[PDB]
Amino acid sequence: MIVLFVDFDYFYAQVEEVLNPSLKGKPVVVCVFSGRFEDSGAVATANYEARKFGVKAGIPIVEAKKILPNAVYLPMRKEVYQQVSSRIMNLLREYSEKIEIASIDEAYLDISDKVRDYREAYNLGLEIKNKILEKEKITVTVGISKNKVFAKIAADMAKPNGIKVIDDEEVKRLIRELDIADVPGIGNITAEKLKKLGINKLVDTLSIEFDKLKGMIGEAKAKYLISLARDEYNEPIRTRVRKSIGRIVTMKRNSRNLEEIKPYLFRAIEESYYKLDKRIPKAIHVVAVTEDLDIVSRGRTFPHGISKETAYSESVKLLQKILEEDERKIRRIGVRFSKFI
DNA sequence: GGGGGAAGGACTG
DNA sequence: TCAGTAGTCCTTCCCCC
Ligand SMILES: Nc1ccn([C@H]2CC[C@@H](COP(=O)(O)OP(=O)(O)OP(=O)(O)O)O2)c(=O)n1
Ligand SMILES: [Ca+2]
Repeated sequence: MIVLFVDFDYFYAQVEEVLNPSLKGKPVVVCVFSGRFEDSGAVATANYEARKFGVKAGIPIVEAKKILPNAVYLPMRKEVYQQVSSRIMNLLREYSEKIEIASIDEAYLDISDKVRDYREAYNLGLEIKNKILEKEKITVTVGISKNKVFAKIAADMAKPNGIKVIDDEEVKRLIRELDIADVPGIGNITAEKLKKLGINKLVDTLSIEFDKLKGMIGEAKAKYLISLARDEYNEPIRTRVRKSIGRIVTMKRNSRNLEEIKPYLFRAIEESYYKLDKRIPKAIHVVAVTEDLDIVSRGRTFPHGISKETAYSESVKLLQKILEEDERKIRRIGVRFSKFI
């Protein structure tokens, strides 16, 4: 099994670079401005010129501005990046019938039936980087290995504008050396739960009784790491089917006044319905992020498709429910729709 | 025991 | 006033068989 993983480099910012060439070379910081105060908000993606100085996704806009005060700060333009992404994904479709779009900038290709070895597999990923570059002027990084996970890990090592193959040999090496925290799907939370169990490398999962692990991080993540450690991971490339579509927003100020929150909720509904396009959801979920950044939610599943009007009146009921059951003020409010007809 | 949902959680990053 | 968005998978808890 030969998996070829494609990951677009600092995508949001790179697109801005393509639509405005005079930006390349200089630090570009694509941000999400909340409007709670000057430059309130967060960095969503920065290019390499910026990242080399510590300005990257997640940090506060105001912090970025302290480090790189003369960088070009741009507001997020999601729809624009989504259309560019659609065209590039279509380019990838032309190299394999088995494709798995994982996000707006990541796709796995099962080229097991397209190449004989990693040499051909390397040349194909070479052809792809040149195809995308030719038509969209977007650089991407290619990862190649025996399974999706290691294909991705490869791409993370080669970034940016890179390409790398991790053969059966290197896989065994990584299983022993690789900091398990660098394994896709393992965040800070799960990593710490591991150090405390004396597991810092994929291999270390083979030296501890299953239940001890399956009891610390859960059965799924257990069977996941173990399978990777034993070099038995082989999840197939599955054609992605969007299962949910939503929208969440930050309010100018925290609140718990149903009438002050409503405008933000309805806006989220309108945007969600525009993005549902033809898809009829049967389940709605209202999601609130409280003042202390905790996450709270209430949803409902109807035995029929949810019209916009039902969305409006039902979301209000779900928001009221949250307010009654939780006394904290809300900071972000949004809605997610799922279970499509 | 485990299905099915809801809600929470984690990671996507 | 440092803390954005989007989507998936998983777990927990409960109902229920
Ligand atoms: N706190 C974070 C961390 C990451 N991301 C998103 C946007 C950038 C991306 C980084 O993940 P990679 O797959 O490594 O991509 P990249 O080439 O490093 O960056 P980009 O996604 O911008 O191309 O994920 C985010 O929104 N918020
Ligand atoms: Ca990327």
